[PDB]
Amino acid sequence: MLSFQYPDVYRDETAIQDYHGHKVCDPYAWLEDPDSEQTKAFVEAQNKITVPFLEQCPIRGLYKERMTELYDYPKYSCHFKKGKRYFYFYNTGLQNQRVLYVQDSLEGEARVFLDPNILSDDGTVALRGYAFSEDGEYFAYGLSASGSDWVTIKFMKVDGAKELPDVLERVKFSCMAWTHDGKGMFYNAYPQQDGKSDGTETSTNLHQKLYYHVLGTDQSEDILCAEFPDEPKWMGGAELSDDGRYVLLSIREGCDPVNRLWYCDLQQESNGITGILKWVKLIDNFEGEYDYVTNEGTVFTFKTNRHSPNYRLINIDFTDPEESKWKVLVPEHEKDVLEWVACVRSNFLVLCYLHDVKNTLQLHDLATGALLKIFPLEVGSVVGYSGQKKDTEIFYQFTSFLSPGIIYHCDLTKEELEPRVFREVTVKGIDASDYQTVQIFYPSKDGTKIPMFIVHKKGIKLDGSHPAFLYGYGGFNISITPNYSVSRLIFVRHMGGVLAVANIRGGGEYGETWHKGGILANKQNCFDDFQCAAEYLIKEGYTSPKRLTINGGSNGGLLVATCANQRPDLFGCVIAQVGVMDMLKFHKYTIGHAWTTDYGCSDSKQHFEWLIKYSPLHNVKLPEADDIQYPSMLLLTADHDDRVVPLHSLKFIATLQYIVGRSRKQNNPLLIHVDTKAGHGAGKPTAKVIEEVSDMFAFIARCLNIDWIP
Repeated sequence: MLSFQYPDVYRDETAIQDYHGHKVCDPYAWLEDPDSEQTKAFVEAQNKITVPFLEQCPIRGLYKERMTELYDYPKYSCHFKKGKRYFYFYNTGLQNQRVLYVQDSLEGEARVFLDPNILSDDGTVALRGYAFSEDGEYFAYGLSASGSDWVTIKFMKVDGAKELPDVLERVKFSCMAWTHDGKGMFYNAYPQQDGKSDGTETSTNLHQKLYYHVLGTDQSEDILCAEFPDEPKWMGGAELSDDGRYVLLSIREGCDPVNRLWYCDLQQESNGITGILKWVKLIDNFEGEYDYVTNEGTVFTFKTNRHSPNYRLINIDFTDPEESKWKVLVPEHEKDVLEWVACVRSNFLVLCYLHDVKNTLQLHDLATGALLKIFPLEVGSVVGYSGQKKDTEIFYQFTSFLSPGIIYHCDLTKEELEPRVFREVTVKGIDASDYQTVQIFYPSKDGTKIPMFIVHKKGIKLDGSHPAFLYGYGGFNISITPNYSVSRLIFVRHMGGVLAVANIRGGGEYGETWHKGGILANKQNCFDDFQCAAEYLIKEGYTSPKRLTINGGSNGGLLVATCANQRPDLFGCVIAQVGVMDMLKFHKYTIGHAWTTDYGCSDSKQHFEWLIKYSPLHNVKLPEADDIQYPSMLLLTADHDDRVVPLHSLKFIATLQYIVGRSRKQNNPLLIHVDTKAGHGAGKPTAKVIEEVSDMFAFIARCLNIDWIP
């Protein structure tokens, strides 16, 4: 099978660093420089072997054609009202970017408001964040190029869709919040830095500040409103209260669901916004999360996890703010996680729960917290919502594994509430009734029961003969809930596969206790959980090791890479997308410092001892048994992934090819593809998405010798 040779890659045998008495050699440290001729030649030599391997077998073109056909369906966001007009996003099917539309009423003719597709030939300029003024008459929007996290904020007048001159640079991980006087907007920016700020650099991002931009001025005139010179990792995001009176400042340090909460009563400013605001430090620690829902005068409703790992709603009165005085408006549930809450039509709350990894949606009274109405849903996820305090209706979008989904609408001015289908699209080519979704709970090594969804053709025999695609993440309080993927459904229908999603620890599926079960000293639980999911699928006869593919992205790329090292015997194929692989150095680059809340940091001897045991870059080892080799492995990254700098995948593939690829017993390929004009994944154009999934499934098909089923 292997008709290519791995490139020669220089080993710097002098690169040796002491970590608390433990010496670590890093012979590919030079790949950390994205700008060197050496690194560019490495990337070119790797792509030169990967691309012909992926493109060689006809299955790729079959898969690409089917993906192009089946993914060509209309894609809508929820409608949302801003001032006098309605807006919604829409893609006719295959446009690189979805387009923002406007209409003057629900029954009115829609017109294009902002079309990002005309901003680049290849769809690589994308919207990243936006904010309407309170009256709906002005619009701020972020644009990102080539998939970078960096944003340029631009502005329009809504009436006539008129471009304005205002442009804000150095924006990253930013809030966007207009004062209700319409004068200007809060946002975040980073200080000037040496070298590039285009998404190809690795430079750490520190000293983010909060600024206020007055509409009609140059950015150089913007007011500095908050900064944390002694705390370089703090990030302060602003929002206005619904009544416009207060700026709420949520300060984060790292990725845990906690924040400080400070507020500024704008009426108490001496002469408007002219400098550092008179912040009142209501919650001045990082012990809990406080997510603003609404206020009524000085009584502020927050979603919190303070001594409530499944989350709850509390009211804090700014005039009596001691914790013993807080009122518990909606108490914590014993198992169900309160995922998010919105206030709509003055005195309603919309609460979205996660119950065994499925969403539910409820309407409650603001004054008492009492349940008023259940909005019924099929098994799946709520992935979109609209309805703010001054609005009198809600829209919400539902999706699941087998349906592209449904947008529902409810007029909350009616005495008897009746949610109704507003938009529904069906994909012809996939008959949902041919398939089933099951949820099972399997025991991990320590006995903990882990949820797993399995999607497969009805009536299959559990004889171990089916290819399987097992997905996980496991970190950052992220819950992996049902979602519609045509790409995975083509694997089911046209490659005879079984899909599985394991809700391993580290996620948010059972609240903060689930999250803490997969972090820090307990990160190995994630890997144990995922290996046990694979063992379940095999024992129960869905698949066999030689037919099993595992996949994950980002923290999920770490998951599958560590699993390949720890249990190479368990997997046929591993696809790691944009993965963090050097666990000793991840904190040095871009925003990597923020991830230490889940992983720890190698500057601590205690944390080093955890990290070294699972870091993918540091645990590449030939399997001891003669009959065991590494699975086929594909790493996917891109040259503007400034979220997870691509050096992670470059150093890891060099290591895999040297330690494992040189061994005579290794016949499964170990490959990387580095894309151009792309980043971590947000904003990726349709054309690139299609190529990426065609690559993934071609790699699976070729490595496992799976026939296409027309």
